[PDB]
Amino acid sequence: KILADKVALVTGSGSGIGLAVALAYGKEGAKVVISDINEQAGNETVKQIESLGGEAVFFKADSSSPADNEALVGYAVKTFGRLDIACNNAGIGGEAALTGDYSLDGWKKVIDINFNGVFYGCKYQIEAMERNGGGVIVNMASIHGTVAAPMSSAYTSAKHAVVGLTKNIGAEYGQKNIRCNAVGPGYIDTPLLAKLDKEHINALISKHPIGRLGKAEEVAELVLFLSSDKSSFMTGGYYLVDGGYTAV
Amino acid sequence: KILADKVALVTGSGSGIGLAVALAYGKEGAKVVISDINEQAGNETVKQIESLGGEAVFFKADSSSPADNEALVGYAVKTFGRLDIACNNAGIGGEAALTGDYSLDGWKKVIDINFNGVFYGCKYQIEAMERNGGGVIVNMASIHGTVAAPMSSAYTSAKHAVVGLTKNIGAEYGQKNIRCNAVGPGYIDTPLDKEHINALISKHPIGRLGKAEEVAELVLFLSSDKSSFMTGGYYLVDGGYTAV
Amino acid sequence: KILADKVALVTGSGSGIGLAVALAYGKEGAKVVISDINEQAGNETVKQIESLGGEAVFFKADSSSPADNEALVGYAVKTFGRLDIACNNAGIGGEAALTGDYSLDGWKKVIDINFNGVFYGCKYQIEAMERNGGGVIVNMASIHGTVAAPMSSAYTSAKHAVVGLTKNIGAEYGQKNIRCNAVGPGYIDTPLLAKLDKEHINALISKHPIGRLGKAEEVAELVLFLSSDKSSFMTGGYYLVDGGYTAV
Amino acid sequence: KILADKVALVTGSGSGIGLAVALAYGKEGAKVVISDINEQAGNETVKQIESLGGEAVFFKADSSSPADNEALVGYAVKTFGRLDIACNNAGIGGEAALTGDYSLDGWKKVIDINFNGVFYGCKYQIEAMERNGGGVIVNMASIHGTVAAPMSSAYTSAKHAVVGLTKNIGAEYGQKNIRCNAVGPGYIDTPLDKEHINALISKHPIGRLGKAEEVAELVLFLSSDKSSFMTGGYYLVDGGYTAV
Repeated sequence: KILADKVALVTGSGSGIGLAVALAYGKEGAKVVISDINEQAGNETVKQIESLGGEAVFFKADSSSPADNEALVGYAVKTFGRLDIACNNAGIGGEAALTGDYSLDGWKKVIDINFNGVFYGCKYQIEAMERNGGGVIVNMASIHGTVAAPMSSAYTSAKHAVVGLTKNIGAEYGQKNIRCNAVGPGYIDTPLLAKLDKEHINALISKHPIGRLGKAEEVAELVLFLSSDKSSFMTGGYYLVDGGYTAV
Repeated sequence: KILADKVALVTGSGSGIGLAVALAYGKEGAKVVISDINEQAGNETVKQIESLGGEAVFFKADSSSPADNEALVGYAVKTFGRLDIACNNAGIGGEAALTGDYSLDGWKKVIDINFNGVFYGCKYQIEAMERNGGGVIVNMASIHGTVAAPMSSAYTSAKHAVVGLTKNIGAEYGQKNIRCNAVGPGYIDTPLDKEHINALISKHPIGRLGKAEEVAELVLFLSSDKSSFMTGGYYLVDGGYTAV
Repeated sequence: KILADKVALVTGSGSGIGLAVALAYGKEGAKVVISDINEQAGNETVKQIESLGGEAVFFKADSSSPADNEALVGYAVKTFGRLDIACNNAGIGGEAALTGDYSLDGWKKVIDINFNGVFYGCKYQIEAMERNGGGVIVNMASIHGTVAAPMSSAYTSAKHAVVGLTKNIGAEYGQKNIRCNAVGPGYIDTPLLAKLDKEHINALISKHPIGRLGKAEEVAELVLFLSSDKSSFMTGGYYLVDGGYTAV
Repeated sequence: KILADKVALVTGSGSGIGLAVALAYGKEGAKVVISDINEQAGNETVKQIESLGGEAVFFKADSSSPADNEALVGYAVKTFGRLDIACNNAGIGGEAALTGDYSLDGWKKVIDINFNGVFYGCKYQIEAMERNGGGVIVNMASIHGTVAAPMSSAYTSAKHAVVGLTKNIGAEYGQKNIRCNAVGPGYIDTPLDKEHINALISKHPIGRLGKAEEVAELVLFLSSDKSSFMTGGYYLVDGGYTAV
């Protein structure tokens, strides 16, 4: 079990990628701290991890709140005694509008969850990791941390910002045994995306050279790698899992 | 004069790069709206432009405020009839602290000015430009839109965001005649350990810091018709800093 | 005239981008050395520059030959006394085939012209520039120095290589007053492209957010900027002129 | 074992990263074809894999030669029936010289091995993989696939080319079940001024050189089914070198 004896935190873990990451961490022997805004979805992730022989607890948190982030890390350390791994995954897509039409409130919402909340998580995670000898952070970015998503300027700007924060943490903590890397998924099959029409879906698929959407499990494999000791010389990096989207 | 009859706005144009940009715009025939949080500096830029025979007005604004950004553009269009060019330059360096030690208030201040404020500027600039058949935006980013600045995580994060916003605007408004590009300066001579200065210079293969005027030349090019096929791009002016 | 008293060299200047660059240099008061494989096309560029009040000479060269590159630079220095500016523009598109199907001879041809020939030009240009106090090189890359061109692996690989060579020269000669930058055009209207069918052309246009192909003149503006003293703090850089192609 | 029953080739697997990759492949159940210009080193890798209970054969090849690359793949398919995985690792550092001083022969040698030879490998690997329903390629690039290495222009140019080739293969064969990704190592401990060594280490924020085994772990991941949605990508393993 590649994460035996480690304590890992996953934000936004009630569904999608966050769920798959939590399951992967659980399967590899980490004690997992699940966090999400939705308690029923969070408790379900815990049940699923336990049913597969893992260990997990849930802590409700608004990832945009500094205080909630601090309390989440505090809860992990109280419950399991340390924090080794954090996957900063909580994120929203935001409204769709051209930049000039983008609402002020809708902008703020996306920036506060997708970017400021990642910083607040990192800040308090770092504090715990420095106390317990170091640790590993995986920030969830997106293809849109390097290429535009028309009608989604806030999302693109926020995910770019997560890449910059990542480089900064990796550079600053290189000799303090904290590694930090960012993952950039392409479009991944969600229920949301089933809600999208079928012409929008085919248009999305056409933009992936591999000729399909990704699965949450495939993103979680790369997160697991970057969370483990296998990636010991990797820090400050951005790693695409996009089916070739950004290669063209 | 390559910007003759164009109306141009520059935020944070009381000093440094923003001043150099405003002087470049003024010298090439634009009507220039100067904005800065500091009235004395801003008024001084106007005078220097006027002294060279250009046209310029000052409007005091806090670039972190949506309302001030909207009022700045509104003032440009009221004063001169239209908005053709905008350079989003206003920004702060912020506190120096490791990410884990970065204060909550200091983080918010840097993000609000350097990230959110550029968006608020772009938003209202775009709105005005679309009324007049289009325009050109230059966002001021930094080398730290692509590489780390240890002790300045908020600045680095915000400058990365500016690059992303730029890509989005350029991609979205390609067929609506609004171009948007970002400039990435290296370290520029502005008014500090000798050892710190020498460490900075050692990181620039060209072997010296840049001058504000050298940054402004690229901004000017990107603001003119000469750059007509360039949009959504990030353009370094860094003495080789990011090449190594 | 922003290039008054400068001596500039443009390879592949008999047509397209190379032609537009030569005209721009000529208009801005440079003494221009035109080089191309085709002498009628080269002499025509000279005539055009002269007709607009400029000064120019032609020297036939195979840009893939080290000896021809050395002789070209030698001719510039003999004719006009120095070399200040070089635009390395000679290039072929190559055959279209998947990588696994790409011919060995067709690979070699594209690598030798588009990449090795750029190095041979740079080498001999640098030698002259160091003698006359420094200089400025513009290497012509392409969008395909950063993103894939399916069916054109040799072209993509070569243009990537030109970007790396550029960074290397800029880094090495930073304190020796030689600047080197690369330009990355998107798809530009040529006669070739008129030869392409109309569905291929529309497909190309759809990949440019600006919603048209570029013009050779628009590429030449950026080359002119990067050749001039206006770009004095820019070196080792790659600068896109692609209508937004690489932004998405 | 995550590569059980897979057939894998590694060029330049007599030493350094290539050896570490071959050992990783062997330990995870692959049948491994070792290739190197040096028979003694290559045969030694085979023995170390065998000693661990893996399966491996050696084939001597000059990675700059199209014919040798074709014969290496042909040997893998003849020996084991198929080719599933290839790691293109063989490369040289080349002469140390400023671009303007770089010898014509030394330039050609580096480009032929580090650029052309990777293509010749990929070409024949692709051909074999398509016969057996697909496969996975990992090209070994370097940090110098994105940033300069002063005095090593040929190496930097070639490593950039490898990144480009990788993007192309990944984009072209997306629906043909061939994935291709590139790995970008920082400086790795291999058998030289102390001052030169300390200068190298100072350029890695992690504060040390990497180990070959740490590079091989990323290659292994990218060669396995775990990386099933990853293609056309460039993946750094650099202790933060390119982050600053």
